[PDB]
Amino acid sequence: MRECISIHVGQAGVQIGNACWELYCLEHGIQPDGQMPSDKTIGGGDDSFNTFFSETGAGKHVPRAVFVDLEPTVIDEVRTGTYRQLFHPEQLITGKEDAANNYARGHYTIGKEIIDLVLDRIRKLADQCTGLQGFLVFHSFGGGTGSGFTSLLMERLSVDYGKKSKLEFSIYPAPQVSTAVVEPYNSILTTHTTLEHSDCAFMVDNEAIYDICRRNLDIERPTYTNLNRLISQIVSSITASLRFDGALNVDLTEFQTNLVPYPRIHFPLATYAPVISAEKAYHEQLSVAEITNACFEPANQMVKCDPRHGKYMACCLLYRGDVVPKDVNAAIATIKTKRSIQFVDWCPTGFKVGINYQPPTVVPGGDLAKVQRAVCMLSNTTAIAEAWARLDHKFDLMYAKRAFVHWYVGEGMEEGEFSEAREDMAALEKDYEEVGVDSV
Amino acid sequence: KREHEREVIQKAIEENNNFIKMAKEKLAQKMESNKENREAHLAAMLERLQEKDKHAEEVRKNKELKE
Amino acid sequence: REIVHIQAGQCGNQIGAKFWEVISDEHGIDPTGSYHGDSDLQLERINVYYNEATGNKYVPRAILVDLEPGTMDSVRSGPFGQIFRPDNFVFGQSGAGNNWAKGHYTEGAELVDSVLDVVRKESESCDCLQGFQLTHSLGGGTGSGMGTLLISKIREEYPDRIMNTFSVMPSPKVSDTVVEPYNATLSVHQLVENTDETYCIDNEALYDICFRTLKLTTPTYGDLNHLVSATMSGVTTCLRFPGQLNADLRKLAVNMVPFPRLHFFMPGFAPLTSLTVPELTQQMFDSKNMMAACDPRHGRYLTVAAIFRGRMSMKEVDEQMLNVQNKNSSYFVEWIPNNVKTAVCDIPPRGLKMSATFIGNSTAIQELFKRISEQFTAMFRRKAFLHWYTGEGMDEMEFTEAESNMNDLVSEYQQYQDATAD
Ligand SMILES: Nc1nc2c(ncn2[C@@H]2O[C@H](COP(=O)(O)OP(=O)(O)OP(=O)(O)O)[C@@H](O)[C@H]2O)c(=O)[nH]1
Ligand SMILES: Nc1nc2c(ncn2[C@@H]2O[C@H](COP(=O)(O)OP(=O)(O)O)[C@@H](O)[C@H]2O)c(=O)[nH]1
Ligand SMILES: [Ca+2]
Ligand SMILES: [Mg+2]
Ligand SMILES: [Mg+2]
Ligand SMILES: [Mg+2]
Repeated sequence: MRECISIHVGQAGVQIGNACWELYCLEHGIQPDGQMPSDKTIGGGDDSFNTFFSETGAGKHVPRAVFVDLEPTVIDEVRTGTYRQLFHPEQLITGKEDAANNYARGHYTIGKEIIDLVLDRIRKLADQCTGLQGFLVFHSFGGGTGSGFTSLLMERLSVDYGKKSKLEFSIYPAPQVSTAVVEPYNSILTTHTTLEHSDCAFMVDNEAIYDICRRNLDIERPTYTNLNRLISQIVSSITASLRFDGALNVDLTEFQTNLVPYPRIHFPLATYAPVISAEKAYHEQLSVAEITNACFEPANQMVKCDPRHGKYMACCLLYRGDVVPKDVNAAIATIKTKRSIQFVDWCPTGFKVGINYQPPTVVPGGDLAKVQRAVCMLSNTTAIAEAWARLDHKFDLMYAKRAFVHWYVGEGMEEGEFSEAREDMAALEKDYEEVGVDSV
Repeated sequence: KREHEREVIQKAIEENNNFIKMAKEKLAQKMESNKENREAHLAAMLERLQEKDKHAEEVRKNKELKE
Repeated sequence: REIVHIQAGQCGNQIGAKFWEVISDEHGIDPTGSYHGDSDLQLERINVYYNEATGNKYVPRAILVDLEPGTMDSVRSGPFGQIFRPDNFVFGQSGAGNNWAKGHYTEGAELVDSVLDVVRKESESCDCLQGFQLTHSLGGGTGSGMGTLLISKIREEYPDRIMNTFSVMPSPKVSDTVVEPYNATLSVHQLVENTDETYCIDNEALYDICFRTLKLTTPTYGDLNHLVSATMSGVTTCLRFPGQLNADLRKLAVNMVPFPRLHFFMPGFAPLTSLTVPELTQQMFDSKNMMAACDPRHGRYLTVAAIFRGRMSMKEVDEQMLNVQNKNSSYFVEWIPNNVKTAVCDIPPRGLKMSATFIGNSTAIQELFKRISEQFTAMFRRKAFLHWYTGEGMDEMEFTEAESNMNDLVSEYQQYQDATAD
């Protein structure tokens, strides 16, 4: 009961998937062959970790996950790497030819050829669930598969699973590690087509993660591996309430009630602390107050924007590790007596808190210090729309001259789809302005 | 009150079904239109290429009516 | 995945031969087709350009074409000459005589179907064909006229694959053959419609580099060709080795070609053999390092791909790539954000600790086309040598049409050069 199915789409989706599932395994005591000695009920159970792992009679704990990509070389690494026994082969699905950084090929030309198979395999996961809660979909905005195949899949999932919850982890593009000039097109197309099919979406700005790696972990030139390890800690923090139990534990769905005041306003800002090197963490114990303080430092946000220049509609603090409410409450009181935390006039200002007692883990050979306590803040702030503004502007620059548009038109798309997607984005930025204006 | 309770849940059903139905139909429209557009793009390419052929035969034929 | 290589005519087969010798060495393949390298990175994407035969042998997926049998005897006797598949040699007996019409409409057309049979055999065995690359000159007769015929013929049968060319532009500094501007313009006319991406390998630039920079009093085709193979290796590195950026022909095109007709790239290389990352970077953007004789400060960049090779600091590469963009901002169009992409590959070319290859889509490429056009018109307005072409069946109209299309291409590169964001 309460199963969650993860779907990792395209390179970014898949590689972030690798990092998350490795991390989950370590958090839960699951070996790379899928065995979990601590689990005494063989071949099934209703433990909290079962929301993310099914079990075979032979004692294997198998991620409720599908990996999909239109070319094979990234998933081939999963097939042949360290956690290859973790996954049944049918959970890892590949085409022969990718979307070539083109939303149209991901959604139509190439995507249409593998979509029924993907849904077949997701259906196989669903049928093993006694109370499926919904899906978590991981993907880039910028890639052809991450953008166009994800959109197609989300549209088909609404049809096939009705209103079952769909949450995204969406990788927003940064010039430091982007690989296509047309990513702004792909980002707007997929955001427009997915918007009505997603209940909640956590954007991860590659530039924010890149900066955090450079600045807080002293990594000269971060690789995807560096980025993904940090992303996985954040993803882990958000899903921990689903995977562990606890008296002070608060379900992600409960935070969602507070995070989403209107269906379209469904993009929380995540902020994570502490991100600190082993070198800096040694003999330096960061207190509940210190990590909570860090949540209101914009440098620690997963999306670049300035909440101090916007308005809050919700603030949620998801703690893990050695943390009790007394200390949280005191930390919050201080922060209120000293910060630019302004709420819209129609929302209560109380911070919503959950605590999972299981301490954070790190992957061997990684950059993050192992710490006793960590926190992820999820806020609903009007400032997140800055990310849409930056992207919409880049789209406008190119689209005005119709730069690269022939690549999409050649794959069957119409200019009408571009203008329609861009207008939806204009309306979304307007939605974020409106919700911040005072009541009359 | 019971009548109203019955109407609320039937309303919730109707709207969810209508959402499914409309998602389903919008997708079929987009995929149909995309298929036709692409095919028409490829057809125009081939026709242009086949006029090139047409034109090269016409050229060899003119060389012959010159010799 | 798989690329199919076609080389047509003398130039095409010559620079084609060097290309295979050079990348074979890079991938640790010897003249017999056996691998004898030291790194698994050499073999990972080997199937992009090589077929694997029995005996752990690697056979370039390469097709060798000419209306003149001589060239493919010299090929067959070159160092890696025994590496090519015997059945993949398709030669006529006639010659083209630098007559584009012969290559395109008559002689070449007589031989084209046998070439297709070979392309089909190679394409059918591909797991997932990416597309094609063709090497040829535009000034001769076979490479230019038959080469462009092949393109259109292949496109009819593989309309959804990428067509890429390495096209050698003629220069009076290298060849006195008077009609070359006719052959080049007629070619460009074809390329503008039927290729997805063309590398402009300009003999004018090659000579000038060899003469001025390398201080070679008398450049041979050998000398020119050393530049060509170095460039060709560089601009194909992202296709042949594991990596993120432009790793296939379609992703390259999607990054580099914002308007379908504007697909003529200016390649560049550093160092040009009197070295730091800043120094590498500055030179790869210098006109003196361009393989097309055009000054990029006479226009603007639509898009750029930079490829660094060797052991070096990626941090420094990133900072220097940011530096050149900032300091030269005027020369990149503002209405294509982030239009410069950079790749770094660990494996340096033979004989270098590090190198940089440059691929620019610059509106300054019009200087190349204007130069051909000037030489075309000097002749066409005196109907000089036309009977060669009318004699094979062509008419003057096609000449006029080719000239107008090329003139249009120039106007289009100028249009985007003048465009602004506001
Ligand atoms: N954080 C992070 N970003 C990634 C990773 N891999 C790719 N990206 C980003 O994702 C975008 C590119 O999309 P991809 O996921 O690689 O492409 P794709 O979904 O496989 O689509 P196609 O290759 O076009 O079929 C760029 O913005 C990259 O910087 C990754 O492992 N981690
Ligand atoms: N860079 C270079 N150019 C060449 C080479 N061989 C011929 N060319 C050029 O190609 C043009 C003549 O075409 P060519 O290839 O010889 O005739 P074809 O055999 O009919 O294709 C002239 O402009 C020559 O300078 C070569 O090895 N290298
Ligand atoms: Ca169990
Ligand atoms: Mg991909
Ligand atoms: Mg010749
Ligand atoms: Mg010659």
